[PDB]
Amino acid sequence: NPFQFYLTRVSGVKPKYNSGALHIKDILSPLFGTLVSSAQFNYCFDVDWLVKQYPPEFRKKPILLVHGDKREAKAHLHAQAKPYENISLCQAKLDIAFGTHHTKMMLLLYEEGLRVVIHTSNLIHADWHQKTQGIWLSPLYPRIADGTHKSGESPTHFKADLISYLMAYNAPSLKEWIDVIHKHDLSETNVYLIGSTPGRFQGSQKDNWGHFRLKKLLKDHASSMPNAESWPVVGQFSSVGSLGADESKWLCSEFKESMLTLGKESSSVPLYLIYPSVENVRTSLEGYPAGGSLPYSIQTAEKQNWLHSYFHKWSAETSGRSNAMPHIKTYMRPSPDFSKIAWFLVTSANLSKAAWGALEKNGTQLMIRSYELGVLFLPSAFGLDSFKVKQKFFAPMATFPVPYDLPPELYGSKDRPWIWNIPYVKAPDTHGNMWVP
Ligand SMILES: O=C(O)c1cnc2ccccc2c1O
Repeated sequence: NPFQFYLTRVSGVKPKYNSGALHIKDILSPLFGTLVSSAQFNYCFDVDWLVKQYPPEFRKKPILLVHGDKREAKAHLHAQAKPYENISLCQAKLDIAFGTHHTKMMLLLYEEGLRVVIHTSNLIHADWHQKTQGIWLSPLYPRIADGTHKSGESPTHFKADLISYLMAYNAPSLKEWIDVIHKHDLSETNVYLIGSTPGRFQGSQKDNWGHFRLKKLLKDHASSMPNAESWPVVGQFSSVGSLGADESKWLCSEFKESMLTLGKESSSVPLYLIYPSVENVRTSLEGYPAGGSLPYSIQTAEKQNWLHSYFHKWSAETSGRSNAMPHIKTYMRPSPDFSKIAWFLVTSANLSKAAWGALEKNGTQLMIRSYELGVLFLPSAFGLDSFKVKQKFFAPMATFPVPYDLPPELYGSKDRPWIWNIPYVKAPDTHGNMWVP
């Protein structure tokens, strides 16, 4: 297949639903390359667990942990890594209030070349055990011969765009990784990078990040079709930020507007949001503890009950993962009958202004609080007008593997969105327990 989009292995489904999946031990295996060093960008780390996922022969190679922790959290992470002399840390600057470093990425430097992995899992046991998570695997990028002058650039501009993302950190340990990338040929890359970095962007920088970056790519590299207003937008996420008192404040004004862009020309488009219900979480493989990774607070939720009429249940029979709660985040544009899609995005970005950006200063400035990263699949980058949706995720190799069921199913009248900081004591979970925060 040309897409190299994978799900993580799930303990407890039948072998047929893990055949095409990847565990972290598979990604770091010597079959993927002879490791010289690596960088792990993430949010949450269990360093003891992480080192055990590298092959024994590679466990002393240098590792850089890129994180956003401060003060006592930062002290804790340093204490976790100190036992391992080969581990260095890079604290991503977070100069805007309430920002987070959410990007999940591996840079893997080999004897044989370089690989980039952009994914959705934290580096802790539970994120790779029974959740639905997404992975994009780059090709093996060869080194450019010393003395040769070539760009090593792809038609999607991936090499320059990844360097730009890393340069935004202004960090010495990542300048070294920038120099590594400069030395490699990334021309085979067929995805576009979509990142978020913290800051306030105007003018020439407005289109660099967040939902304006998505808008720009859709304007430049996708085509509008007749009856485009009938092609829905689907967003699928594991948490929700404060979006405002009604849909006109951000969700349907600037976010949806970016997401419905197609082509260069100048809304009734249906918007489906997929987010686990309480019943989804209760009957999941993990039980209520899955809700520890779906951090929608009651304080936020009670100010935006209007939003929940957009919510659709998690259902993933296509990949055997209806009971594996989602920590993947995806956004896509299906056709009215859900048989095709105009594009697909897998990312760390949840449904929040912090991640995607919010316009300020009379519409002239895009303010982002967080680091996020994802990759965008556009048919034009594969010589196509659209992607056909693969009917079974693990079953004409140009069909795109959507990991959950279409069409999405609306919440029933008795369903409620999972809200993590209130109790659920009406019915027990798959392990026999209630939820008492
Ligand atoms: O992976 C992330 O981006 C993330 C960030 N904050 C989180 C906060 C609470 C529970 C899970 C979280 C999470 O899974």
